Amino acid sequence: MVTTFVALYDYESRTETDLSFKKGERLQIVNNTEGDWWLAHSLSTGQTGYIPSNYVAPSDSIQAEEWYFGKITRRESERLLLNAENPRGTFLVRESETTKGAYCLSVSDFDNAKGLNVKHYKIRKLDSGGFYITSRTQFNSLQQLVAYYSKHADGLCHRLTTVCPTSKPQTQGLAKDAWEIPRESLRLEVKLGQGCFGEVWMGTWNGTTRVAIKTLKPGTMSPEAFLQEAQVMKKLRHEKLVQLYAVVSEEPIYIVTEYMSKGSLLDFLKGETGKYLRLPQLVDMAAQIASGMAYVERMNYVHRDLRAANILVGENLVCKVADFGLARLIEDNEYTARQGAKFPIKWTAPEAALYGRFTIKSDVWSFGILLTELTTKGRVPYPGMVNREVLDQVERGYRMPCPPECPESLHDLMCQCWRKEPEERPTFEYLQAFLEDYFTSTEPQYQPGENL
Ligand SMILES: CN1CCN(Cc2ccc(C(=O)Nc3cccc(Nc4nccc(-c5cccnc5)n4)c3)cc2)CC1
Repeated sequence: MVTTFVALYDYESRTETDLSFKKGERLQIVNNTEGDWWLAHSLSTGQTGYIPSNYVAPSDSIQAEEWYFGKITRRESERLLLNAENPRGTFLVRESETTKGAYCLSVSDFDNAKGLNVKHYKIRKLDSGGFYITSRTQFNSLQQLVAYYSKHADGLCHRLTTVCPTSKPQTQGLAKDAWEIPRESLRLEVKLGQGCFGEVWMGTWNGTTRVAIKTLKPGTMSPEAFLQEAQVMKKLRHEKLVQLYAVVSEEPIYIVTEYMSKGSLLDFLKGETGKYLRLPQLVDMAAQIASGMAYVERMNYVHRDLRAANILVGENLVCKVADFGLARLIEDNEYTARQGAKFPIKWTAPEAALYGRFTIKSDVWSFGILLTELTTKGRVPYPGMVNREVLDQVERGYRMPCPPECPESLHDLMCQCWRKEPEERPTFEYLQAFLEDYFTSTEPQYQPGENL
């Protein structure tokens, strides 16, 4: 059907105007003139958006079939079919190397004594239009031949089970949306920092707006992985979260956000202003962070990297949640976490660190640890304890004690955040209200000392 295409691979949406689809999905594309990105409309979901043109095939063509591998050699088909995880009966169809115009069905098999091997069955074509492996069983299409042998082996080594898996190709360039800006609209002014994955600058946007510009060093993480952070920030908008302004999706990749003039909360606490802060100021900062996290909570997201180093500060003790580089929408299943997500370990709840169960409740644990950073003015959690020993201690019941000059009621709040069972930890909704009302509802007799 001309203008109908079939997806060869899965594609996940990563902008506001691209289209998610699954392999085998049928899509209308009425202008396939060119570019590497085509406007498509799904005949399954009725959704419209842009798709990578190398991920689809015309619906008429044999190339639309997932099991059709075209012109590959006998030996290359074997290499693909002998993948360690393929079930017995994994298969593909390809051109025959030995008979012009014929095809070949190649199938993974298993010898109980000798192990994995591949069998090949030549598919010949008649003048009548038929296809066959054996003369007695003919079909009008490769599709019907495959369908039949997926029901019964009928002479083959095994019934056809699984279509041979293969590598998904990269898209040609990244999908872009209305957050994209021309790089000429930016001037880099002051370099704020740098690390293994790039740099952060203070700059100006459109000649008028002060911004922070996070840059990706090429050859480190993928542009897609880097921009996951911007994808999250397009959806999460709140006064106590750092705001996304724009992206530049060609190398070097930029993420452009609002600029927070005082830098990280950790450095702010350790610096000269920390000496002049007392409990009311620190609790107010905690409440602001809790308000941001209560929004993240309501929106069904998880941050996964909450700590004072990832809060940013402005004038007048304004605090905002930042660094959404690990943040995720919560899904009702498990996933294999990256080895790096659990670090730094002193902020990570045991069930997140041990089993990869990162939830809003593991963010609550991290918030409790953040409360210790506030009340000690930036001391490292678990002082005297090396990173390698922390998990075992916490698992066995060890909790940090009440910091000097910290009211017992605030340490009791920290301890609730560190409950062994995640469900027994408070919500950020509760934490925000508690901290906002602290000096009227909880400590109405408070008087400052020299530190808190
Ligand atoms: C161990 N690790 C090694 C690599 N290193 C890189 C680094 C170091 C310092 C800063 C900093 O002081 N930033 C700073 C200073 C003054 C103001 C701001 N303001 C600001 N405003 C908005 C966004 C951002 C920002 C910061 C970091 C990442 N992305 C956005 N920063 C930032 C930023 C990045 C971090 C530590």
